[PDB]
Amino acid sequence: QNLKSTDRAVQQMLDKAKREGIQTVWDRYEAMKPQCGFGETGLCCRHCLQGPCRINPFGDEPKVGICGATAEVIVARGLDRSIAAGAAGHSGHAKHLAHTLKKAVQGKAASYMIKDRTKLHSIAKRLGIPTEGQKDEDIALEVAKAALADFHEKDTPVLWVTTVLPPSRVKVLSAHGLIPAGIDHEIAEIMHRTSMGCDADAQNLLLGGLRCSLADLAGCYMGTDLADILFGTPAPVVTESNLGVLKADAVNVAVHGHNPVLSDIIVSVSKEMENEARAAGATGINVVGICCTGNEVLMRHGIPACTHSVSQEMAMITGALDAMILDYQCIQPSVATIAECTGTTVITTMEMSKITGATHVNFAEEAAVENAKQILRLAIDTFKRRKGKPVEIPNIKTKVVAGFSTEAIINALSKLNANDPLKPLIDNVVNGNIRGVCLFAGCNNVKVPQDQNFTTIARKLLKQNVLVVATGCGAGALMRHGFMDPANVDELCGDGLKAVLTAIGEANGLGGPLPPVLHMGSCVDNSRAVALVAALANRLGVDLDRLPVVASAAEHMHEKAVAIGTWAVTIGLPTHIGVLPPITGSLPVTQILTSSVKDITGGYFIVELDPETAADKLLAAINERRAGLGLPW
Amino acid sequence: QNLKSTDRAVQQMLDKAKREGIQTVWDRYEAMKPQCGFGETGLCCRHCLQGPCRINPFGDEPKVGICGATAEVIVARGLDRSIAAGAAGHSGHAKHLAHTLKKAVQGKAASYMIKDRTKLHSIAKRLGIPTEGQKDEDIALEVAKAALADFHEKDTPVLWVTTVLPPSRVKVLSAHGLIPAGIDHEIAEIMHRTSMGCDADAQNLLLGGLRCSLADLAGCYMGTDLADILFGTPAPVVTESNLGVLKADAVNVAVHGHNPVLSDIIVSVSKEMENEARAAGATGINVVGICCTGNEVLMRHGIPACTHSVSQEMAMITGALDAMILDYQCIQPSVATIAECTGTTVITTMEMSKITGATHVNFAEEAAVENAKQILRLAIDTFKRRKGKPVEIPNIKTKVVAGFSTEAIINALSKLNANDPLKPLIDNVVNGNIRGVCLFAGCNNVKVPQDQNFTTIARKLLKQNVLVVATGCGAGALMRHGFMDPANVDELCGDGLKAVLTAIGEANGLGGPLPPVLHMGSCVDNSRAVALVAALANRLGVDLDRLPVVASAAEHMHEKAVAIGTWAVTIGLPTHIGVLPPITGSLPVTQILTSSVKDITGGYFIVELDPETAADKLLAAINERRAGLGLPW
Ligand code: SF4
Ligand code: SF4
Ligand code: FES
Ligand code: FES
Repeated sequence: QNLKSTDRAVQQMLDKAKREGIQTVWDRYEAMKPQCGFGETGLCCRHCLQGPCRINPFGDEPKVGICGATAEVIVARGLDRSIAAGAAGHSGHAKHLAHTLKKAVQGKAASYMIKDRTKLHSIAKRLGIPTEGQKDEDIALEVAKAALADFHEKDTPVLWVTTVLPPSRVKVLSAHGLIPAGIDHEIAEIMHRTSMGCDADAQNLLLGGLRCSLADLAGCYMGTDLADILFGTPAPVVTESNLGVLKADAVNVAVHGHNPVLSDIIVSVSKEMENEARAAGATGINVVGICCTGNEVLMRHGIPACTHSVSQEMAMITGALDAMILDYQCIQPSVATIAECTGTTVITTMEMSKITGATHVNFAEEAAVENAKQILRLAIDTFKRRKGKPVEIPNIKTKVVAGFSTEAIINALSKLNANDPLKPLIDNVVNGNIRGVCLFAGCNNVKVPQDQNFTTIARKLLKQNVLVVATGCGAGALMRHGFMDPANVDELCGDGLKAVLTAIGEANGLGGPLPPVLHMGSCVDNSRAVALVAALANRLGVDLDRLPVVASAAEHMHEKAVAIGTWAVTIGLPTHIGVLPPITGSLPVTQILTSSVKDITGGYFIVELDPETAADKLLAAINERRAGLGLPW
Repeated sequence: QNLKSTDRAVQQMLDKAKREGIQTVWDRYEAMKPQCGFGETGLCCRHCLQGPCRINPFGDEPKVGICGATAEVIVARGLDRSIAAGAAGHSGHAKHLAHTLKKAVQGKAASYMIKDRTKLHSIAKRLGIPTEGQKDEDIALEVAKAALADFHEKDTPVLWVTTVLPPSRVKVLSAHGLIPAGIDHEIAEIMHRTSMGCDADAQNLLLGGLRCSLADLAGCYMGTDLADILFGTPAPVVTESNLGVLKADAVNVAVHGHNPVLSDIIVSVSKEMENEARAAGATGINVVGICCTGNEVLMRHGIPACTHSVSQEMAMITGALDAMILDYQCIQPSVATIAECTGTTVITTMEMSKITGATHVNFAEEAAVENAKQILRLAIDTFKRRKGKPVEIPNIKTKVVAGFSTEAIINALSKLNANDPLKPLIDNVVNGNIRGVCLFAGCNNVKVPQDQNFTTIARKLLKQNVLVVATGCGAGALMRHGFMDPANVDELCGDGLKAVLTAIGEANGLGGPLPPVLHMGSCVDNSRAVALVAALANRLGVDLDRLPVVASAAEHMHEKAVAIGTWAVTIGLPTHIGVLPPITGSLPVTQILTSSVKDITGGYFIVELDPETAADKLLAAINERRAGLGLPW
């Protein structure tokens, strides 16, 4: 089972699923082999009903699509649609939060409110919305209206791009025509330009893709901004992760998906219903997190993380998961089928994300508390049904220190330098105590033994004094393997990095260091890493493509992650990807994405499937940046 | 060559291409065989990097996608993305026209103007925009702003749906939650809901698809509305079609693509440059049309149609095509490669639609006349280069009477009944002289011998007194085979239909009948057929799903055509499709689309690859409607 996952709790549940005959994502992967090589290489097109068209990577016919689409056109068009689909997910998330904020401050959903007034005001100032002599409710109404206006063409470009990146970066992007005009506008233009008989130039296609990836960045940043206003900016918290956070004697309720608009309500309502759960025979309601909704409530509330991504079915296999509350994105639909064997009540809540065989509860922000009670009562019924069953919860968990929003990181640094909080970090970059910064982002992928790339690359970077931050299921992988426990700083971190984590931690009263890896939140919270890197760029007076900062989507799967990797490249970062996207069928497209895009944005993709080699390549990229700043390395 | 195309001029050029070694769309199709069955059946998914996933239609594993996506989920998700991509094309077209109208009435593009003031005012009244005591330029500014507002969420739903369909139809759709909230909003929501780990219920997925198809209908209707304002509502015109409209001794310039914003300028500027062309040794500039841009200028100006769709390369093979002026959609990118052998200058003009190896001319509405002159001068240079070459223009063409906008049809009918123009048509439906109405729409497809389905079905319907209207390449197919020549009414039409076409034609002073088939314009002008059918519904006081009206996308290929067929079903029409979309891999999805959608919208797909059988099925559908109205059949 260790070829399937490096997580020992997941291995234990894979053994249980096997002897009980429950098919898993790994079984379904095995049943798919060998996978189609045309699709793997990107040389397949189904964009019209003359298709499907394919192109042999090498040899004889077919060499070209029926309409004349070349290999480079077909590869670029498919990649562009992946970017647009990812942008559509992150921006649908953000749009939903914008409507929730609008409802809240218009008196239509009393369960929701302005919880972070400081964040609201700083966002308004960044957008140029006036605060002086304005009610908060009117400032917030203005912010929500500005968020919704960024989805369509207007007199300004997308402000959640142009106001969040350094001005020099905005100028470089504008010179290449890469600034998005509207989030949904760009998504639609990609789908238009990639349809049959439209754009057929690989460079032109990919430039459109870079612009659409910035529409995705805008959605990520909008989502983080609005969620912080509504639910609070994260601050450092201590919790636990992995399957051992389930409790056989409680009602175990997983919040799963990405948008925390209801799951944040579940967290607060679940506390209210403790006595109702105790009457059922439970100690209470044990809310646990899966995937990014789990990351959201871990970040703000210290809700323990149960599992992530590829291993999500395993939480059900314990037999102790009484409910799984779903919104959308990265939910394996298999969970609706597995629930028939495990007893779990799977509940969908979003109109546009239903799963056949799961129970649907129409959630409305206007009725959020009532909805949460109905949902939790289904969970309590399920707990009662399994009175007197044995469960197998692996006795495996890690300690997780998290909550490192960019505001929290700046506050932590401010204890070393009150009026110049970024300077102690730059100081230690300059003197070599911090070699650089690497963001781990993205998913797990059944093709990669779970967490193997994240942990293997992270161990090598930390030994070389790289400051490592993480989001999404990259944060999930690192947290489940102890990388967010400060007790492991001695084992994991080089001396220079240990010195810095220790100095910051001790100045924040901890008597101990910051954790080896800083958890900066969910997938949309990749925008937080942008905010930190942009602040560093502005303080140093250079663009992002001169900073010793890299990203690694070490095990990515989702179209969302393809979008994130593309905007990481677009804003100027060397961006490692540890699974092949469908690009190997076109050498010209691969060369643009790995080499010549350097001349446009300064970032570039680093394709490397071997994690040890990837770490060497990421260090090389960091050190080349150091050399370009005239620093030793 | 008759297995490839039923058009004799195309056959002649296929022989020329063969002996000169020029590869055609039919050659590239042959080189694709056998095509992938997973893609043909819809049982393939590449929506994440754990893919590609496939499902065996029958037999053993794989039976399910790696994430657990079932066959019905995978089929529905792929179909939904096809609909969204089509909506993105039609609405990008309409958006471009909305910005052009806005520029024109704000003094920024003097080449453009309000040419149809009556249409502008009637649109404003339909939208509830006040006209009394308003300048035209302000009414138009308001109309363009309303058009742009329909692309995003606002206080109203998409008005180019709710104000163009009968109120009873809007109520039925609203009850099922099918009214679009914003055009690009729906496109993005489809791409979100279909991404990995999101919507996984086939019925839910397809309901989203129906709503997105209405976003496409809105784009079509907006495009027709704005083009009529800017360039004039079509009225009956006489011209010619097929390759013989090229002239060896003129500068032959093809306008090709869909959006006529520049091609309408080409038409007027080309006249201005006659003397400049004569100095080159040409008789003048011979502008000809390909695909829907060709249909636009045929409809408004009587520009002869050269060819359509699948056979577009053949116009180049003549050796006489001096320039091909492209905007976007349905342009085979092969044309850029063929031009190296045929001498044609291929010119792209739209930023998001470039083709490698073609010359690009940045077109701006602000500089449209200057751009047109640069483009036509490249064409005149090309004509000079082929002085003293032999060309092979097939001496084959048909007479085409066209220009049947809905306003023109109502005006023609008004000569029989001034205050009640629709009543003479309904009268003849009731008494059986007109059995019903069939709209032919959509593309040609290399899988179907060119025009064979359109002509075979049309001949049978016309003999059975069906009133036949056509758009796009369905109009192209019928016009190239003589179906728009009134001289063929005796041969083609049943006695009842002949009587009606004759009575209308004679009352409009013609001394002869209307043509056997009424050409209602381009693909977006399918909205004109909706306007006519909606007017008939309102005059009869019934919904569209009670009218004896059907549609046939007899040879369709483009994602745009999939969207059109889906909204034809959604507004209540029996809708024949003559090529299989990728749905046969899911019986539940096929049953929804061919049977149970009747219970939601009253329309339904009729899948029939055999054209003789399709005509029998379309007649059966028409006659069932007649019976439901208590009419003889
Ligand atoms: S768009 Fe071109 S390459 Fe794609 S399926 Fe259609 S004919 Fe084939
Ligand atoms: S979304 Fe599911 S079915 Fe599609 S490629 Fe990914 S794992 Fe396979
Ligand atoms: S041929 Fe397998 S992905 Fe299309
Ligand atoms: S397996 Fe051929 S279309 Fe994917």
